[PDB]
Amino acid sequence: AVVVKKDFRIDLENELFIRGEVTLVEDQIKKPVLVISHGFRGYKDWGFWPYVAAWFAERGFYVVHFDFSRVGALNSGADEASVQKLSTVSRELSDLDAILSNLREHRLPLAEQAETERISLLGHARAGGSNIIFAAEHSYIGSVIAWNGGPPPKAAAGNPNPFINDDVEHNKQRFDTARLLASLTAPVLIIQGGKDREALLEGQQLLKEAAPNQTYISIPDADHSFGGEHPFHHTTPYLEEALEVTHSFITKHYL
Repeated sequence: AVVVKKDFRIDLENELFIRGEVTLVEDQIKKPVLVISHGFRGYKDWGFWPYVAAWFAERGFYVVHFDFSRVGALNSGADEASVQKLSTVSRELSDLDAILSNLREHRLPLAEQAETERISLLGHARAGGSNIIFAAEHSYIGSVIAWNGGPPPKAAAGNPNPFINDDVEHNKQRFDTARLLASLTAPVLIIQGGKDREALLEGQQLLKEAAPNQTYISIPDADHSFGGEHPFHHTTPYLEEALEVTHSFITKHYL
């Protein structure tokens, strides 16, 4: 019944780093892994993430959630250009490869309790898209769930961030989650709340039309955070729905 939380830090090139936590209920058996990715404006202690990590730990998962390295750079006093360059989708994918590599090499806390043959991803908002990319590109990711994201990462037209513009420009095919979802044979679930941006709803419709093989769940009255914005004093019906549906999807491998 006791949820334990273990901090870790992965040191990257230069002075970049990822701070994260392993969350689990200890016992004798190896537990399926859920790796969680926060959205563009998020961080591992934001909003619903502490609750969500503990929620999956109470249901028998070895949970990893973490600050993308742009977060650590910002908290370290990096200048605007530095944080901007670290804010690309390519950088998210690199950060994820570091997280997954440390996990799969059994370097994270309490590694003997992780079943790395059963790894799933959960990504929010823009990390919904990056997680689909990562899942499609790595055979060892067994399923992926996107919350209020999933459509291809966009540069708007010309973003305030020129590094994001160059990234999108040079990865048009690589980041095309419509193609990726259509050919990915592993189960993908996208959950979208109906009170989100109109452009995102249109993108989700296009994605569903491109990959009718995957699984799509609408929560019509839910907003971009399922109501779980900061600080998290209590859960909401929308977040509880998203969690139960996601849990059912991971464990059943289908709905």
